[PDB]
Amino acid sequence: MLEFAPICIYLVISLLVSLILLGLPFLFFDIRFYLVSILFIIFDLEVTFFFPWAVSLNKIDLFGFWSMMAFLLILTIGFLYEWKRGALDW
Amino acid sequence: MDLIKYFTFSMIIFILGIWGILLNRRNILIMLMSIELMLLAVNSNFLVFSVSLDDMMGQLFALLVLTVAAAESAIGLAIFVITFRVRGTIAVEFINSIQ
Amino acid sequence: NYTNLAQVHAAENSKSYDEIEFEKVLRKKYARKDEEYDSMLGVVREIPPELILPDNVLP
Amino acid sequence: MILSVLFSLALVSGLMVVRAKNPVHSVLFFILVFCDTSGLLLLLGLDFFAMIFLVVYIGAIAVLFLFVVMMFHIQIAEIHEEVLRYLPVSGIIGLILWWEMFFILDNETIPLLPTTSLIYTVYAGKVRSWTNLETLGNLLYTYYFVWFLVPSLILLVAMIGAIVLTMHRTTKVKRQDVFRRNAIDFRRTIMR
Amino acid sequence: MFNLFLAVYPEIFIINATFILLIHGVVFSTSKKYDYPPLVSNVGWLGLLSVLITLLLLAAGAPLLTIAHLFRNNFFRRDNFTYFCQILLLLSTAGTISMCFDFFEQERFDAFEFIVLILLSTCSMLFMISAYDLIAMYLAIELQSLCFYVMAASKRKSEFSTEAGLKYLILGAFSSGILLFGCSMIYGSTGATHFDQLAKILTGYELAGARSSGIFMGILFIAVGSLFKITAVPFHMWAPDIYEGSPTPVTAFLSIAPKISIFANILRVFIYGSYGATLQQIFCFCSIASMILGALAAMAQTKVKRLLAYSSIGHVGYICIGFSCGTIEGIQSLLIGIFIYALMTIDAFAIVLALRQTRVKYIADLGALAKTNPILAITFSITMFSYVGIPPLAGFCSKFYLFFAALGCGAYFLASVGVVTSVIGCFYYIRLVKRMFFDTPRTWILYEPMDRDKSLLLAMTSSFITLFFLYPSPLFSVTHQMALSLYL
Amino acid sequence: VRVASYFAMTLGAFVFWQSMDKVHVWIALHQDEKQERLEKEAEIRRVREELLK
Amino acid sequence: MNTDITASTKPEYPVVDRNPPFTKVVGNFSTLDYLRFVTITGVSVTVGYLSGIKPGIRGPSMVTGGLIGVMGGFMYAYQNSAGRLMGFFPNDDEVARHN
Amino acid sequence: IAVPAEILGIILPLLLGVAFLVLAERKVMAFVQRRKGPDVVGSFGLLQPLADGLKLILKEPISPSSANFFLFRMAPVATFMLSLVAWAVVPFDYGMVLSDSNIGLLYLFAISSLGVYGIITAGWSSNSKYAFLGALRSAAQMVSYEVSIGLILITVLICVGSCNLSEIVMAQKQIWFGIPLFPVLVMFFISCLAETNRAPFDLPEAEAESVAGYNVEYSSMGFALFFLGEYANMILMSGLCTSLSLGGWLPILDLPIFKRIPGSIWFSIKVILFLFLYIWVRAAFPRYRYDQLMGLGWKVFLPLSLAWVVAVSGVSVTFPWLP
Amino acid sequence: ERVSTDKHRNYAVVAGTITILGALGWYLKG
Amino acid sequence: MEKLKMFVVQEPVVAASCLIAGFGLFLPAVVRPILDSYQ
Ligand SMILES: CCCCCCCCCCCCCCCCCC(=O)OC[C@H](COP(=O)([O-])OCC[N+](C)(C)C)OC(=O)CCCCCCCCCCCCCCCCC
Repeated sequence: MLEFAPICIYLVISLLVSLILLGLPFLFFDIRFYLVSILFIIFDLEVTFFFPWAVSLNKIDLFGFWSMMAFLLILTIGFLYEWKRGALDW
Repeated sequence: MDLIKYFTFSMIIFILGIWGILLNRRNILIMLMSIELMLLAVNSNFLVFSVSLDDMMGQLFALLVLTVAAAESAIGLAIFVITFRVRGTIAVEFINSIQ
Repeated sequence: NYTNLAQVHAAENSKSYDEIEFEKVLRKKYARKDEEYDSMLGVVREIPPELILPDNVLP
Repeated sequence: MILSVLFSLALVSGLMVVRAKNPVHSVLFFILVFCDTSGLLLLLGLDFFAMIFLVVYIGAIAVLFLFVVMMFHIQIAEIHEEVLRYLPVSGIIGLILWWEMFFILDNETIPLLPTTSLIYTVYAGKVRSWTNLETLGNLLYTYYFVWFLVPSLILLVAMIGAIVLTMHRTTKVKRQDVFRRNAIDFRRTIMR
Repeated sequence: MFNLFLAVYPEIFIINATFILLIHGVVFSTSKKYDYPPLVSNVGWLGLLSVLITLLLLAAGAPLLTIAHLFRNNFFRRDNFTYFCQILLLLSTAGTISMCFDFFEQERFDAFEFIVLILLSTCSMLFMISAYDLIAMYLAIELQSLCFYVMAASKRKSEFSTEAGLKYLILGAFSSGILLFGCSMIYGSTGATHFDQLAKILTGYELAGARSSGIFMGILFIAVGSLFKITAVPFHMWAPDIYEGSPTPVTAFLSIAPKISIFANILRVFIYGSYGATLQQIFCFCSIASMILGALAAMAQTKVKRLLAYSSIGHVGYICIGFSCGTIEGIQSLLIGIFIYALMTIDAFAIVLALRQTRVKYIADLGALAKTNPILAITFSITMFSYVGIPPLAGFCSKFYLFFAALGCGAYFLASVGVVTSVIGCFYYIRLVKRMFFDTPRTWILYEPMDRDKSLLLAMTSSFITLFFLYPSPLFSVTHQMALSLYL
Repeated sequence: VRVASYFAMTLGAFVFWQSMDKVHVWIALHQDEKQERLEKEAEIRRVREELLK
Repeated sequence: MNTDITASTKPEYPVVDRNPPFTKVVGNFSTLDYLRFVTITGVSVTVGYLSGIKPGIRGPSMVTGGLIGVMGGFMYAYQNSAGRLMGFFPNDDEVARHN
Repeated sequence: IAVPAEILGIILPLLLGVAFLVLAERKVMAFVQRRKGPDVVGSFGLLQPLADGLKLILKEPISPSSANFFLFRMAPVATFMLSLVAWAVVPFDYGMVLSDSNIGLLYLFAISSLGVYGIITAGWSSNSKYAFLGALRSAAQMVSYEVSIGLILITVLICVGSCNLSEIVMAQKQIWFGIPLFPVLVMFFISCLAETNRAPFDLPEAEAESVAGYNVEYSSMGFALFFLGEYANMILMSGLCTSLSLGGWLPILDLPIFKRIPGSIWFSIKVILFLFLYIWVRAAFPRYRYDQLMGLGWKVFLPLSLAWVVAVSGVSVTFPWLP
Repeated sequence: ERVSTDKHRNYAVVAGTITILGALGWYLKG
Repeated sequence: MEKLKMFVVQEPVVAASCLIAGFGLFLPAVVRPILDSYQ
């Protein structure tokens, strides 16, 4: 790693500047949201699986490409289910 | 020492999820949260074991456990929503109709 | 009341084969209803006027 | 030292999850303990796994829990119980599990007592350093495709269950239609 | 279709058929052109057809399932044991689908997603039976677990269904966490996930010692998860409540199908991989508890579904005595008991669904059934006596062969506890038979006739149960061959 | 105020983790003695077995 | 990606080829395999028609049954042809043709 | 050491750029609308951001006393942290990075994922239920369009083998990826417009309309911090757009007259064009209803993003065109 | 006047006759 | 054909996405084997 220490120090400095900005004046139900969240979970998992596939397309062959395509087809049928059921509508 | 510390932390998180289930009698969402903490401890154990053993099976199965935990959380919150809508409350004494 | 009941009975009894079959199909399909799936779909499944008995003969 | 601070924060956040009065505070401390676990993953060297923990656990599952908890609007005395009574049983069970951890550590994983100068660097695998993301993708998509396609079925089952459980289309509500004639062609008309 | 996938034609066909059925059902149930038809019956008939077709594929392609041995070795291994287990699982799934058709039309349960989940869960159990690794095991277990969560909570507005779904949810998630911790401990202390590697590492060294304490804990936690999956008394508390709360087809499927798959998985992970006397001791204690408390609790029950759940718990305890002996005869007895119990459970739940037309809830509801429905009364009494273990019926065959395996086992304590429990737990079956035949209640609950789909299945199952004592050689030989082929 | 309590609990957890490090060091130190105890016990069992035989 | 076609159980009949191509296996379809395909497709179409009467979608039900039956029957015919061509089945006729 | 100096030199000019960005938005919108923006506070209104900030500082604060004081105060802090730490990775030229993470794309995606929590907690901690509902709506919209944004990131990651922005640009050296993927760039631009609640898809800023927003209860500095976070996110995603589909610090045609420009000037110019496009789209178009924008995000951009992922993967795998 | 006007039923009858013929041929050739 | 044209008019975005996905699957299914044979 060795590169996330600047990120941590940046976070600390951001906290400091935000606190300073706050302290400057002191010196003077619905199921649609649930369905959207579930779709978010599913497609976050989708993108999480895409990332390594996209990075390693050069090593994985047509076997890997077609495995990913089959994964999408299995999950795109679920998207068609969403579309036809009415989960995407509001 | 690093492996000892990581394993101790994961075991402590597992025990802490157990304690959450134990203490939260009238709370059910926190019981599900303790289950999710158990899942997180399992994932951390798999990842640290993969790192220590120089084997990639731990990473594969940790990713799969993450996917399964996300799906089961989706299903579980669906059950929670439908239950709360059916009985109007999340109290445990309203979920004791079967005995 | 029995005059009204006679009117209802005559209306039901003066039906040909096609009307009998159509009302039998409607009665069989509307005999029992599910509200969970109807709510999920967005439908009501209202009772047809063919099976609505006149209010003159209802308590 | 940084490792000790990180899992001390994680333990405190988990304890706050366990003993938090407000479920919203429980979700927030759950987010905090996930962040601490991500930091532990950075220390381990699994950058991809830390980032995906953030994305999925912190993002997806945690916004799901937050949405459901806030939308419930759970009141106190509806979920409320004294914790002193369960303290003995919690302590006994935790002590048993800790003793089992003790026995597991006492035999298999022996800590090392004080090293750096004795590190033998191969230099052979460093000519092309494979990242964790790269190695995981290569393996998961070439030689373990079945264990990758099966979770697709799990996600499909989850989506189907979520719909069949929490779907309620409006029985009688007008829905706007944009495909009308005045929107499509709109021939002009007059009074004459 | 490249020639490796000869090893997965049944699963591929069932998956593609499930996808086609889902698409067809959604597109023709969300259709305003028709009257939004209830597609549950059509989708169920097509799913039963798909189950029959994949059963034919798996049966005819007996040697072709072994194609690409090393290619599939990472995920699963197929042999005669898995072949017969999958054949029985497909038969049970087909029977469950066929016998739950009349429930749909009469009870208005018109969600074809139920049939879609039936097919998906059946594929999950197929993957589980074939599974030969610590990863495919968990994936298949979780797939059926999510399917069963949705199944138990299927009736949205039903308070019983929602409560059962929530309970089964929470307890299954807890068991999944425990099993995951066990898998993690085994992986950390062993370096291996494939069953062959675990066997190679573990054979020759006992699991009770200073060495391999982490291995012992991982194995114990995996055993705990599997025991929860089979409803052993230390972990049985979900079985009665969810079995009662969930809709009757759902609880019938839960009682019939997962048992064989989980037990085949247990045989392939424990008897082959981690074979050691401590696991048999754990399952001995679990079997003692299962039999004793199943009998004791079913004696006090007054509801048909709860009594069936506790009978299932007791018969799982008997399957556990068969496991805890863990020999050739022990495994053969386990398989015989699983087959007989599956047949008897199919019989009992077919009769229950037949009586579901008039909404039977209590044991007293079926009172005076010997007058209104005589042949049904004799059939259900025969089923109850088979559950008891009366000789002429099929249940006694599994019973005495389990006890014989226990006598050659050396487990005299286990056999004595089992037989005392068998005597103790006869009382509630006898009470059922009394309610049908002996009582003369003031008022009678008249039961509507059956459907042909349940009637044919019930007739075949009752004929098999009653006339099994005339010819048990095929089942005995098949189970012996399976037990022998578990290793070589 | 809960921020001060949170930081106090963080310090307490830090102290607990240093105690865990101390007990880990103690176990690392006192392992050989357990090894000779186990060896002596195994020798006792072996002698008992050879006397039975 | 490396693929191995070796099966755990040895074929009991002479092997025309261990890994025949898809086109060759399809072209090996005898009249019996065509009968298998036709019977399975017809059973599926009949079941679909008989089950789709109550919902009211006879054409759609026959179409869905036809796709399912075509898939299943083609899979069964391909399975039989491949098992014969790899020597797993009594492939007397194509063994004679090869000889 | 030098790391805090670099962090301060990234943070403070970012705040100055955000102030001059809101000033530039005013000026560009006014010039669009046949008027002149702030011109009376300093020459051409250059001191207008300074005057506004000083007024906000000098305004006396008010305490809502919402029984959630900590969560009420810390939500704008959280979003400000998220915007800054997202800006901690974006490159400006060859070697102008703080953390040259090999997983820079997924880091930015994760930071964007964390961004909803500030708004969600702000809506919940407020006493009013209207603010809570508006926060939920904004969170859901950001969720959907971040799914779309992640799919676009996956398309770019298919195009370029690496996952760090610097090597992404080094691959952009040839064709800028905008020539091959102009529709993908357009979809990413609309998705980031809906991600920051800017231009069309502007729910929180429709305060005069019935949707209200999550910033109604917030005091002077809470509102200021939320505004700063939103505008810093706007600049961040403009930088993401130019690093992903315009080559970042790369000139046009690689002519030697164009190489005299340092390259950081090139990145700044491209970011300025993207910000001008932001203000252009905001001024030129009406806004969508919440249901309309949600259906558009879940039904128009997600399928198109998946299709473009598949198409790019198929083009690259079929031909030897693979890195 | 002497023709069945249901296309779907006619296709179903054709499929059933085809099924019967195929099953008979399978039995004879097996 | 008429129904296809009506569907494309009514839902252009899904038709465009389907065409793009079909092209993306068609390139490696046919053109990739064609190029492999040509090489
Ligand atoms: C050099 C040494 C220096 C000293 C080091 C030790 C310092 C003291 C450490 C102990 C904690 C002290 C502060 C406790 C504050 C509790 C406040 C409260 O009631 O919160 C309510 C909350 C519940 O949430 P709440 O919603 O009711 O919050 C209300 C909060 N107040 C009261 C502030 C308004 O309680 C808990 O969360 C339970 C906390 C239990 C105690 C956990 C302590 C941290 C972990 C300790 C591990 C073991 C340490 C010792 C190890 C010894 C060696 C093995």
